[PDB]
Amino acid sequence: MAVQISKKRKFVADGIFKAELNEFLTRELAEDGYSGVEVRVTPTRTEIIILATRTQNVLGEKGRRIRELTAVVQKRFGFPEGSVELYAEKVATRGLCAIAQAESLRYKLLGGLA
Amino acid sequence: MLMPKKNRIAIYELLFKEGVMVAKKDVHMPKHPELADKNVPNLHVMKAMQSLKSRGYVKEQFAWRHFYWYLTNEGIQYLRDYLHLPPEIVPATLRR
Amino acid sequence: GHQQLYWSHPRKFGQGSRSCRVCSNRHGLIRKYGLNMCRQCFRQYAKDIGFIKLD
Amino acid sequence: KSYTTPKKNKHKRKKVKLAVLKYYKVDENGKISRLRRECPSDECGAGVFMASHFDRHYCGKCCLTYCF
Amino acid sequence: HRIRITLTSRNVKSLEKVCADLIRGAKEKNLKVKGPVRMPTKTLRITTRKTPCGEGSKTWDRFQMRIHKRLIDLHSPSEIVKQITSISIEPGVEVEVTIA
RNA sequence: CGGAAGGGCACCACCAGGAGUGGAGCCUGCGGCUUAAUUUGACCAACACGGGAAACCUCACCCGGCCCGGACACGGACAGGAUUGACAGAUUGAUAGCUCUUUCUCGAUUCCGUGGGUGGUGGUGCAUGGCCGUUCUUAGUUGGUGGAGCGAUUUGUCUGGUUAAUUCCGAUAACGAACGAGACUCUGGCAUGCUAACUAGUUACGCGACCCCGGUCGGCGUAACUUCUUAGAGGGACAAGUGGCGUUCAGCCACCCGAGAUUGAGCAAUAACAGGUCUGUGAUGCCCUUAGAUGUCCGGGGCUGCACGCGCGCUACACUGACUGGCUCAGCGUGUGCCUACCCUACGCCGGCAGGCGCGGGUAACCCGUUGAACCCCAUUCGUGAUGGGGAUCGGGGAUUGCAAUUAUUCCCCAUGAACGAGGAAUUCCCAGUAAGUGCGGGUCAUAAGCUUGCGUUGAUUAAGUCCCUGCCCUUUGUACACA
Ligand SMILES: [Mg+2]
Ligand SMILES: [Mg+2]
Ligand SMILES: [Mg+2]
Ligand SMILES: [Mg+2]
Ligand SMILES: [Mg+2]
Ligand SMILES: [Mg+2]
Ligand SMILES: [Mg+2]
Ligand SMILES: [Mg+2]
Ligand SMILES: [Mg+2]
Ligand SMILES: [Mg+2]
Ligand SMILES: [Mg+2]
Ligand SMILES: [Mg+2]
Ligand SMILES: [Zn+2]
Ligand SMILES: [Zn+2]
Repeated sequence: MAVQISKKRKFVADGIFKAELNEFLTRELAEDGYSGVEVRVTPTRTEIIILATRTQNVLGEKGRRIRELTAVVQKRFGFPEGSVELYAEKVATRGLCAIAQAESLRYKLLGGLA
Repeated sequence: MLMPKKNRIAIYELLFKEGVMVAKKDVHMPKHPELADKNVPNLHVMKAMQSLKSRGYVKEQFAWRHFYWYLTNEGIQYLRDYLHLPPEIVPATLRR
Repeated sequence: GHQQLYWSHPRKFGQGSRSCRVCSNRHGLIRKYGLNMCRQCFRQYAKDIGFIKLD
Repeated sequence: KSYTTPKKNKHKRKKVKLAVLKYYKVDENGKISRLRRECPSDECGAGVFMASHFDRHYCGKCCLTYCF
Repeated sequence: HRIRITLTSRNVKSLEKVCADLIRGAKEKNLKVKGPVRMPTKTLRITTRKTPCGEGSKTWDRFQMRIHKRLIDLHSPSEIVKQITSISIEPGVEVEVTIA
């Protein structure tokens, strides 16, 4: 790449990428039990694993919403088309995830019980 | 918004050829990056899809400075009936 | 004309040009390492960026 | 909060009834005779009219001023 | 011929595992290799106020990021380089393969 | 909780001291005064704090003028127009078609009445979240089983000794435990043993230069190697050994051998406060404004205003000094940015200077750079004189940044040469590579450190104690408080 950006701001920019992406998927997938992301960033490929609880709900009917989430991520970050792929994976022992249980308790409280 | 017919058609055709559209929250953008040939400033983009949000056609979320919009199904049939399209052709988020 | 002076102040430098990338705030920005985020948001997202208080 | 000076009103722009008919003239034969002038510029070439003022001519789009 | 790969990372354990795995691959394919050379670590250090507002005892953080860069030299054709690099890479390590 | 008693602890307390501050000039913050406005929060735990070094922006304050960026729904006006723009001339500050006159448009986007919104650095931190500060980084906290009590509760959690420590020992109706402390993580030290290195080097070897075989060279190339450099895995110290003091316990003191016989920080919690932040937020309830706007833009001003008082600091009061040459040494770092427009600089010419013009290196152990930093060290000049100390104030000029420096952004040159002769009452911080002196990076940054956060260098006096003062903690006591 002839833009040739330095390593110091490179790792910082990757961190800001994961921060904005984490908060974006937090506001998107909170109904699904979103617990986090892990970006397996290959050269020429980029897998981006979402870890949540209701993977069918985060996937959608025929996978529509995960498609449009891939389109959103690619069009926002200016990625090459088809370079990134989102992947829904269910967390093991979802009770022991403090994030998913906090979101569950959040949706219970706005459900309205004591 | 006094938007041109051509700019509104540009907005609707990009929104219908890919089911999502994003925008940095900035009135003071000169010209929109994701559709940048027929002019359409980001002001026009934001307020057009605000009009699309307000009568329940598109869905909106916001992460740090960026609107993210997802076109719903009744928005699909509206935007097809506006753009005068056959019922076979769909956005890329629908077909495989 | 109005669109000839509506945003006609030069934002080529200074505090009003640059802003936080989370808040669009203009106060307490770290532009070091290309963060461009306000100090409260850096305190919020430091562990998500990678900055950790090892010491 | 109260003010002292009266407000500057908006420019209520004057509607013109059948403005297109004031460009041409009616003949009992089917021929076209144009009263006022025409703008020669690039994107507004052949039928785009100019403004007939009391002392000079003008067209808006390309800002063309014909002084007398 | 004289390939040179550069491995930047934020972690230490994963980066040592990656570079040791790569020299194990080069030893299995029986290549002359230069050892894993360690560049001096970069410590990105930001010192911010803990307080969102102004009042308090003037208390400061020390947020730091560490960047470790380990790099390797090998002597092989490009196909060998692609075959060894395309396998066995940890998700945090970023790779730069230079040729000259 | 006490305007009671008794124990304990702490350089945000004292003793011995060190450097100070308070006195002076200046910087900057706060109050006051003044003003169109000189916006605002805070008043140990406010006051060089809001990362708050504001010319513009920021910016919220004030004086004037544009824009809707008033979504959507309903009803009226109409392709025999809904209406956006619009250069002359007036006008305005402005080439804001903002208004006035005049007429061309633009191709249903809209405009007009009404619901309904939306935005806000507007109020409320005494409605709130999160975060943070404090009590306190003190040592405090809690069940299970077993005693006491009808019970709430209590013992455990202690009379003492010891420790940095509710840290242990030891008495003991308690015995086993958890959180805190400690352990842990990062860091400094030590390895001639391991791993490795043309982005680090050494030693040899061979040329090259110079001086009288040898000496020097960061002059040049390559054979070994990893001591120096870099950083991974290990190891390494635990009161281990000795001698005292002490139930011979916990531990303390001294000494050998030793890289070290207390390196420094981070994390830090049952609890509280109506401590701070609604001005960090698309975190936010409620209220308020919402088109003549508290929304937003643009222009100018203010945030600097000066009879006064206070706080953080810089410069100094000189001879241990200043000045001018000379010599010789670092470590942290950072460096061409998504929008975003602005990087560190070598080397060569011009000029006293600030600087200007050229080609080059650098996304960095690669180039600035072996970062030839100051103080310090060597040699002059001075001569106890407000003097060559001090450099405020003020005049004249010259450069850079920016759209723009005036209320002087900054820098440079010449001149002017003020108090200040070691600082009363009072008061701050600190014990080893510490204080103090000294410079250098980072943040803020177009310009930029009298600040803050880091780094090195030169490097001490005194102390290895105490409850006297000030704090807080524990026990006992008193209570008519328990929103305490
Ligand atoms: Mg600011
Ligand atoms: Mg103390
Ligand atoms: Mg005052
Ligand atoms: Mg501003
Ligand atoms: Mg404000
Ligand atoms: Mg607006
Ligand atoms: Mg919201
Ligand atoms: Mg505005
Ligand atoms: Mg004097
Ligand atoms: Mg002057
Ligand atoms: Mg005091
Ligand atoms: Mg009594
Ligand atoms: Zn922010
Ligand atoms: Zn024309």
